Amino acid sequence: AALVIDNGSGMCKAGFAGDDAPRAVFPSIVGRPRHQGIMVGMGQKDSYVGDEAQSKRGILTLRYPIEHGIVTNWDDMEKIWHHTFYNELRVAPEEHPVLLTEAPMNPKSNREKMTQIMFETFNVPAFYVSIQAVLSLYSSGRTTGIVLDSGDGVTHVVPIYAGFSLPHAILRIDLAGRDLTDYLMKILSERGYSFSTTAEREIVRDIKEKLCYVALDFEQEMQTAAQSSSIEKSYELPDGQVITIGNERFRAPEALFHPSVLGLESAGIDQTTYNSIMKCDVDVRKELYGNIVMSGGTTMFPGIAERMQKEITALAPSSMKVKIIAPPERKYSVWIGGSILASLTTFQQMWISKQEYDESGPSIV
Amino acid sequence: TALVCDNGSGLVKAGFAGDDAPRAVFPSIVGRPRHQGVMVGMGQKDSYVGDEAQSKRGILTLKYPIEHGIITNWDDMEKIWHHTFYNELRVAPEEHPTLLTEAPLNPKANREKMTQIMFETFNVPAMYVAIQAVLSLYASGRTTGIVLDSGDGVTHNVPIYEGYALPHAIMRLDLAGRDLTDYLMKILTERGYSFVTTAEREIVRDIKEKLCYVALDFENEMATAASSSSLEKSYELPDGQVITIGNERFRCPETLFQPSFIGMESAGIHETTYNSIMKCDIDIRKDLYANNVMSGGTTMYPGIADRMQKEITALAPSTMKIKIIAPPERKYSVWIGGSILASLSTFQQMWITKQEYDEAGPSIV
Amino acid sequence: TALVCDNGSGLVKAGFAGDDAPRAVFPSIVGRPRHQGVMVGMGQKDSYVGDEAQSKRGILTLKYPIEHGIITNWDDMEKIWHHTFYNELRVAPEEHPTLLTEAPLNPKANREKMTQIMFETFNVPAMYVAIQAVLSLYASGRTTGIVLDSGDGVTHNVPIYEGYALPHAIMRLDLAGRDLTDYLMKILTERGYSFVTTAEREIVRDIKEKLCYVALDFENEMATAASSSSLEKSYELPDGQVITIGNERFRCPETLFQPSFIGMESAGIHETTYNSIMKCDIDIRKDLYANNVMSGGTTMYPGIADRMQKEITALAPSTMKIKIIAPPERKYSVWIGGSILASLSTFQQMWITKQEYDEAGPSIV
Repeated sequence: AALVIDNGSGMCKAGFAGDDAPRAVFPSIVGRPRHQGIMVGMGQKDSYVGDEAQSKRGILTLRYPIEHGIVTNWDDMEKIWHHTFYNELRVAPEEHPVLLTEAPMNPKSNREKMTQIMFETFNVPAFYVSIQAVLSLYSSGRTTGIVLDSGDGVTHVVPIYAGFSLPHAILRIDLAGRDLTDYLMKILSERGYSFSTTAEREIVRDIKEKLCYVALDFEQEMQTAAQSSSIEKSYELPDGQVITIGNERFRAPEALFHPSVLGLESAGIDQTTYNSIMKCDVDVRKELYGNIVMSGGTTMFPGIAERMQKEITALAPSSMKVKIIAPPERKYSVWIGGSILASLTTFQQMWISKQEYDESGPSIV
Repeated sequence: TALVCDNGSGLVKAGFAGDDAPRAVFPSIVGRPRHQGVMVGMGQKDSYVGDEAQSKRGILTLKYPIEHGIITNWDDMEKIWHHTFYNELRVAPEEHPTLLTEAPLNPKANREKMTQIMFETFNVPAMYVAIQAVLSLYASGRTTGIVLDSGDGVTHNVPIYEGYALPHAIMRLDLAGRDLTDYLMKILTERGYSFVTTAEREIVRDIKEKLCYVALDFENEMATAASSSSLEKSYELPDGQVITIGNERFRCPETLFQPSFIGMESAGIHETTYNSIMKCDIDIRKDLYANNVMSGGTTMYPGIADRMQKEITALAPSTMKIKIIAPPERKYSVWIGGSILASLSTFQQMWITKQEYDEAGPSIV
Repeated sequence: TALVCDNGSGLVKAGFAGDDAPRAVFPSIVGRPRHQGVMVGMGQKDSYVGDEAQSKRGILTLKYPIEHGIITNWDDMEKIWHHTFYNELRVAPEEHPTLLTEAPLNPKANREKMTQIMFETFNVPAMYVAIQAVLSLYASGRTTGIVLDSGDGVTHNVPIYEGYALPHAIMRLDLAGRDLTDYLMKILTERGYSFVTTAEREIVRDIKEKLCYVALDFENEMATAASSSSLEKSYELPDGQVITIGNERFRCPETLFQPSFIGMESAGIHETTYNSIMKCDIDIRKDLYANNVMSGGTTMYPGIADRMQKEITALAPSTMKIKIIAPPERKYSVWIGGSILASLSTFQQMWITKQEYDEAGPSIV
């Protein structure tokens, strides 16, 4: 069996081929102690990763090596893998073929460098890197389909026509699920809401998942949040404070459709789907319109598929078959696409061998 | 004409849109009697607000209804809002548009409850609630910049473009006036003294205003404390005890920069500025740095602005062009910003009418 | 081999490491005769420490070196420790490594002066000072949680994250087993008594230990007082005068919730936990709420466990798991926590020896 470790910018999932559920899902945080000391519990080890590092903030300085699905620190990315193998899955890298992923339009060298570390420090018998949207599409059982990830890290639209990405429309918005939790962490303050420590900011992340939704029409909604507490839903903060959450419930996800409320004059996810589709050839366009598959964590918000269905209908011809497909598992599809791909018998000759690595080297991909 | 009323955690400032400088300026206290005794020529009185709360404190227990930026208790807020019109300002609410202030970037219900009680209990013909740090930018007479509004409860770094915050960088830290006095209280007990009543905690709170200062460099200041008595500043503690305060006098107000000093897991104010700005869009940052503005209570310390220039420039890349402004009037800046804006002809349309309450209801804004 | 010695404001607890219960328990009092008082049977004597000074207190000038956890006088402190070694433990300090305790807020200089004295006069091979309540969490066998260290002379709340206490949450209350011993003395004087001669000024301390309880439902228990049933419980005095103490019995530990009984405007124990867990970080709150441990001389009174259970569940709202843990040992846990830590197989690398001490000087500890 052969592993899959999808390098989320904030959420890394590991496991094998064949498993339906991702085996090792954790906060993709490298933690190092603020004063490394002689003993156990006292901050002893030069790096932690996951839920351990997460509670241990109080002793650590936390890092996210992966920014916008582009691994901006390798000396930390490595040591995540060294925990992901030995501490999560509790296995030795040199035994299992590994499948690991990439954010679309990855600068080749950065791929080649993942390719380097995997076979060199990690000595894994085989490897293959894989595009995030394209695996999530495989977890719908499709070849064809324009896909739009919105994860923790970065938001990415790809014209996947028949199992191939068409680069020229692979659009990115760098406002995402992190900057959405942030979008909430802005707008709760003059009800005295306290989100400012990483603990508090965690709590605002939870509220984003649980209560925040995409209104079907923003302005109409607002006036219902004015007229009635219909929107207004209470929540007990971990200390015990019965708070109530209202407009922010629909205002927080809406940065995906209006990047402007964050402060980025970028096209909304809808506008960006459309603009990716037109940037493809006329016949590619038809299926893309009918097979828009949502992926990632930030595509979870109640409202989002029905809303995308509304707006892309306004944006396309009246007689154009707009059709959204969203996985209930979309925070994990990118991993599922790994596990499926590694288990695909057909694909056993498609892995990067240790042989090719040592005859031909990192550049071959 | 209109009234503007800055509700602090600790000081509540109010007056008529039109003047330069506020009329009602009182502590945000609601006291309550500790024994059935008759006041000299009064009814026993159920509670005491502001000033008579302050003087009769001994036979009392004093609650402040605003903690850390949050209005927490809502009855005790009414008693404050009452004590403005019908006690301090000598006015009847229905005569006046009123304006109040709030903690950078709002949702709804706490403002609903503010808006509600205004139009119903008091019957003010109009209300507007406007942002506390953003109103200090209005007092500073510009658009863009980063504010540090730190009163009793809650500090705020607020970066601003156009009239509004670039809010994703508005770090709170609830490290501010109150816990700064708690430090002075401890470091004088440490010094060999004691304090018991809250009146005595006022006398501590007070030595903080008169004797506590911010060095440009802590390490050299600890050195000059260790060299000469020069820093020791005595003061007659009301009873008698002309007490000496030396290295403490900086070792308390330092706490913004070092929470380590009280023993809290926060990084210092100096750094939080850099991180908020790093969290923001990258070139407009230049304007933000160029207008770092300060406001509130705990910002009054002798030396804090020039030190923010030592500190923030060592954090930021050297060519950053940082400029800290901190109004000499700074306790009242949110109100100066308020009076003028409330009195502004192009803004007269933005006020919330009585009418919009009776039709649309509390969540107007 | 090693020794542990714990310095209360009333009692010193010494012994060896790895013993369950203290080998030397002696009162922190140093008495000088007020005459050249020839004890017919001994020669002239200089200072009496503890038990001899306590049996002969009449002829003396008694004084306590450790006032409210802090050391105010080092002369008396030193002769106490020579006494701890050569007389009480009967040891030669240069072969037997020593461990000591300190107040939760103890100054650097204080810690260093006890490290100066331990090496430079006594010549111990290795010495440790630890931090009082934090060691009671080590007697409770955990790294994180909040400890209510309430003694003969000092009440404290200490939240420790993974070894590090966070002092902003570390509350302190100079009203404890002493303020309460004398508070028993007075409430009996008009119960109808005159604790006149010297053993009565001490049997009032004894009746405190023997009969006191922190009654749960204190209010209806006031009606139980008024309904005078067989809560009335006589005791024989050092003579035969049966004193019946029934109501004040509980109506004295009651002062730990309401300092108004003695004339302090300060908050009670329970609140001071809530405020601590409050001034602390928000994700950590949960641990603290779930690991709230009492230790020390005031905590011995029954029902105090039940009491903090229901008190903080009323104060802190309702998604939370609360757990107050009161050990059967608790009046020595600060020592038990030193002893077992000292003997730990991983602790030898915290035994700060003379080698480190001479080269680095006092600032090594």
